[PDB]
Amino acid sequence: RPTFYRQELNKTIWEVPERYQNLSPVGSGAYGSVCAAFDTKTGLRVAVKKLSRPFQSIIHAKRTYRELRLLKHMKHENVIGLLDVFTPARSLEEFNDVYLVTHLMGADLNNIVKCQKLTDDHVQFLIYQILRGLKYIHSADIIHRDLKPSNLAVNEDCELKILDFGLAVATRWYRAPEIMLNWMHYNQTVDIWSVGCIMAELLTGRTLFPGTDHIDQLKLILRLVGTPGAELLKKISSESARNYIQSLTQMPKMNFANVFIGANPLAVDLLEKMLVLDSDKRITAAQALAHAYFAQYHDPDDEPVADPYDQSFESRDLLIDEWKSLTYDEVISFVPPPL
Ligand SMILES: CN(C)c1cc(-c2ccncc2)c(-c2cccc3ccccc23)nn1
Ligand SMILES: Fc1ccc(-c2n[nH]cc2-c2ccncc2)cc1
Ligand SMILES: Fc1ccc(-c2n[nH]cc2-c2ccncc2)cc1
Repeated sequence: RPTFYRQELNKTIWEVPERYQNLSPVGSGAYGSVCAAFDTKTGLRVAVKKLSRPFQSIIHAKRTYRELRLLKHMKHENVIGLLDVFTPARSLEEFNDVYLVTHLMGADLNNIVKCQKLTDDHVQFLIYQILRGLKYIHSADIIHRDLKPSNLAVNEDCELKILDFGLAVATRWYRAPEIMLNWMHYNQTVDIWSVGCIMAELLTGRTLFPGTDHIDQLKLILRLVGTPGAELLKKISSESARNYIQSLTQMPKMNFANVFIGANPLAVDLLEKMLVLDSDKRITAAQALAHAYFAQYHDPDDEPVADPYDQSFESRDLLIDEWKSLTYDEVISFVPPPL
């Protein structure tokens, strides 16, 4: 067991191993707080996240377990992974805090773009990387569900990593129309919709669908891609949703070539394949990587898939101490990567 030291940064108490030095606050969210630090063992700048109230309830306890299990499984260049996970506790009985450590990333895509058009080479490279990560995540039967610029970490070398996947600027702006409609059987291509929205924004410098609420969001979407055709209407079970949808003034799909005129025609073609209303007809991450737009980056021998990921715990109804003990087990069993 390493030697820990304690300090207060903002209102939060940080108790970490002495290997981590020079902690300085970087951000805060509902799920936890983050500090930048220097890892003396590796010479790397790292980000350290202290989870907030991880075992306050069964809900929080299961979430904490879900997050740790997911992060321990993600091992890919374009997905955030773990360098370390620790707790100051020396036994299960005093286990109350969980800290996660990863490579410090400089900014998010939102901050990077702020707020102009990127060059076509940068769009190619950033989107390629999102898709490469997404192929990996999807191969493990994981749906991200909340892909947006603020969940994409990017360094000054344009290296990109997907953050907080499978843990489920307004989020609704990047959400698939079937999610606005509350379809309970949406699939992994909801993530491809989000990528299409991100890509459009990198090309134009403007949010593609800046909806003010869920109904407005769906309206803006249909304005561009058109109201649903016959084949898609057949797939909608809900009578109320069909009545609503069929009662909108019908609109044809816009010509993407004109909407995004000036962009690389290959980028336009790919956007057309990503922003398809019927999710069953959207391009997959694997297919997208093979699209001619990424000719300069695609290497089928270096776009790996993930090891199988067991999410059976999601259907379990356990006690708060049981989720806590499983989490403790996952902390103790952690093996750091080669480095
Ligand atoms: C913007 N969000 C939601 C972030 C951003 C970061 C982050 C990551 C790397 N560099 C800077 C900030 C982390 C985060 C921060 C610290 C450790 C983490 C460990 C695993 C996963 C995420 C971690 N968590 N959430
Ligand atoms: F964005 C959305 C989300 C949900 C709906 C919807 N599903 N079933 C019924 C409705 C609906 C919503 C508003 N007005 C009439 C009907 C309509 C639009
Ligand atoms: F207006 C719309 C917008 C999107 C959808 C949609 N696209 N892919 C799947 C669906 C869908 C939505 C509701 N129920 C089944 C399927 C259906 C109607």
